[PDB]
Amino acid sequence: KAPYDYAPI
Amino acid sequence: IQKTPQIQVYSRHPPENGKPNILNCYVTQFHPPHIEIQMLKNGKKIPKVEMSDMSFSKDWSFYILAHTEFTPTETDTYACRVKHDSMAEPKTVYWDRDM
Amino acid sequence: GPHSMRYFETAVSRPGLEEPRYISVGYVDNKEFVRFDSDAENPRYEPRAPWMEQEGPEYWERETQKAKGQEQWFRVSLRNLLGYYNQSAGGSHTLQQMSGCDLGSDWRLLRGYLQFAYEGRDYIALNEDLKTWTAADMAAQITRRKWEQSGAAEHYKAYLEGECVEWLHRYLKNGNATLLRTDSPKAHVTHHPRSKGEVTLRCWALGFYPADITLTWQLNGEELTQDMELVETRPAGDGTFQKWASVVVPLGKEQNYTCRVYHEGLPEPLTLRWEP
Repeated sequence: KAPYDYAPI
Repeated sequence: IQKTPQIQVYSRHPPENGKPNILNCYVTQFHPPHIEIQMLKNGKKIPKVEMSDMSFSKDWSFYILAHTEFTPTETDTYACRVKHDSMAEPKTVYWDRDM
Repeated sequence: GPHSMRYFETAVSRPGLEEPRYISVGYVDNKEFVRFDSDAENPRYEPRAPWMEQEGPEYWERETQKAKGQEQWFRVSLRNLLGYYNQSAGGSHTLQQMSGCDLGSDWRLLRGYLQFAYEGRDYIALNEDLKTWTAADMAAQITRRKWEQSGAAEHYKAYLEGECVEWLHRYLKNGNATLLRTDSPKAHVTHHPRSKGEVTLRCWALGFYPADITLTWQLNGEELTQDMELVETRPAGDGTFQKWASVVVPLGKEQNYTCRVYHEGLPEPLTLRWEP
């Protein structure tokens, strides 16, 4: 499963 | 900043003159990932050259594998020519059947 | 057998290119096994090993959706990074991410990785504890705070301890024949006369997987960091690897020289010397 990111950088 | 490409040129199977084979140009340790790779027979661009896809190593540096079918002869020279921003001029490294 | 999974994501902006190109590559035990690329005519995650065509289209739709979200996340992040670094427009830029998990041979979690890099340089990374962040650069501190503030670490921590592990187990079963073993290397020594009275003994090692390997020349028992020659390990292009090590040798006085070869698929290391 690809991860999914929280807030942008 | 630009990291500058390391290059190896070599054959898949050990070479015998007249025996068909694959010739690899392994290009590594470069950044940014935009790079141009030609393979040359007797100074002339080999036309249909396989290019493995964009990939990067655990140190963030990019690496590509270029390969093509070739039949080594006694007398033909084979080379790989790499263009990348890290270097002003293209870099050519000649195939050495021994190393 | 210890195991791992990784996802290596990249987004590249180029000076006049309209939108960044996003590319994600999944690895199970270092072998590429899925891939997404926004430049493709129809952008989707495609399988990349045989054993993954075992997966029902709902899987590919979910993943492909994640990708499209990731693509947008990289877009926004790239845009902010320009600002953080006071870079103007009309340059080339790169943002990269590695994410994944390592398992012991007991199949338990060992380490989670979550790391980012900007322009090829370390930008921010989740520490081994999966709670705190490391970020060297002054510009990166902005990010460290935003993410400390917002519990980003708990989110990534959950993925790294749950989904990363659960799904890696699943993938491991589904190609339990494809990966279970490792290709041992075949070795031999070649002879190349050069200067007057001196020869090159070049110990080859071929057709091995995975790539980690060590080659050592001994003068009867004494190793040499004294001007032994090698090359970076390189792929044959058939899914196996090659390396060689060579050294300068007196012509005739050449059976005193033993190449040793160490690799994981080996029962024990190989000892070889020149056989004319």
